Amino acid sequence: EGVAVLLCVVIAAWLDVDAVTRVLLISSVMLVMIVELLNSAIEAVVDRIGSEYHELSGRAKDLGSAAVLIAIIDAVITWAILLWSHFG
Amino acid sequence: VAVLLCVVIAAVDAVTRVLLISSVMLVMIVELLNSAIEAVVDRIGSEYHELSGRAKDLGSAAVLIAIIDAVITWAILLWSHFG
Amino acid sequence: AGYSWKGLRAAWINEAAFRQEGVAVLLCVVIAAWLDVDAVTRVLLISSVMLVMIVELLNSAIEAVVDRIGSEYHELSGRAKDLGSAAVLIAIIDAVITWAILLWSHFG
Ligand SMILES: CCCCCCC/C=C\CCCCCC(=O)OC[C@@H](O)CO
Ligand SMILES: CCCCCCC/C=C\CCCCCC(=O)OC[C@@H](O)CO
Ligand SMILES: CCCCCCC/C=C\CCCCCC(=O)OC[C@@H](O)CO
Ligand SMILES: CCCCCCC/C=C\CCCCCC(=O)OC[C@@H](O)CO
Ligand code: NA
Ligand code: NA
Ligand SMILES: [Zn+2]
Repeated sequence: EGVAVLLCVVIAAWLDVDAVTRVLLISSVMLVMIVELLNSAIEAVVDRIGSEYHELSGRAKDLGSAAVLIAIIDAVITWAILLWSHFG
Repeated sequence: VAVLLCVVIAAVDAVTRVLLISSVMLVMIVELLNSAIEAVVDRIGSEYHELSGRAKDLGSAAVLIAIIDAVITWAILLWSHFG
Repeated sequence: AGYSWKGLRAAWINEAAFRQEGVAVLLCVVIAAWLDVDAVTRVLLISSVMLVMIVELLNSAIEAVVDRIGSEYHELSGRAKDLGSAAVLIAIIDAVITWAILLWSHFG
């Protein structure tokens, strides 16, 4: 789970790109990790609310999962744009 | 909806394009995370318990900083672009 | 709904960790403005530290929700805070890595 992201970081450290590109490649996947952690925190909050009050939290989990997906899409796009301009 | 507006009018060099798009997409991400927190706080039945207005303020603040960051990003880049 | 400016001030007043990170952000932004770097590099130096503030605000929002329930420890409450704190940590690590790579490539 943190392997897949750290693996990308290693690749981004190996690719013959300039410093700016490397930062963008690395930061985009670290953002995915950040949003995944925040989403899992929200999921824990939802579960905590359910445990305490026996109440659902509406679309809280769906909204958090959508945040992760967008972060992932942002990462794919970033990598595509950069690594296609770098060579295509 | 005005995000996809920003994206298509960003579509300049590749690196700059990534920065313009990403700054706006970060706003989307943060807004979704803020909306998730809101869905918990304002859930059905929340009126019967202790309610964290603080949580919603903090989440809205995160959106504000994301937006401000996006403005600073576009301003610096576009000022570099023209003039 | 939430009040953003009210929220910013509340985070500052109530969270010592937010003030600590906030002053670090201000220092970095001032340095970023002072440094002789191109626009792209400047944007990255600034956005990377600003992300810490964004994530800390979200983390603090998460914390406020579970704390509102009660003071007594619950495993799910601890889990939520740990995950939120890990997110902030990764944002900070990312910021330092960004600064290290960009500054060293430009000036090293
Ligand atoms: C000094 C600002 C730090 C720079 C980073 C960007 C913004 C992050 C946080 C700013 C909100 C702080 C506002 C609250 C404040 O300082 O009021 C004064 C308070 O300390 C005394 O009662
Ligand atoms: C270039 C700066 C000069 C002008 C300063 C104007 C701003 C005045 C007050 C701003 C807020 C002070 C923040 C200090 C603070 O709370 O730090 C403590 C924190 O790091 C420890 O937990
Ligand atoms: C809290 C401040 C700590 C500063 C430590 C000492 C740093 C001295 C020089 C910085 C490294 C080289 C950067 C060069 C540079 O961008 O110059 C700035 C610009 O104003 C000149 O054209
Ligand atoms: C190419 C890599 C360059 C890296 C430069 C050296 C990095 C050394 C330390 C990195 C971590 C920075 C500080 C992280 C930290 O302790 O966070 C503080 C805590 O408040 C987090 O929640
Ligand atoms: Na990032
Ligand atoms: Na940005
Ligand atoms: Zn706290």
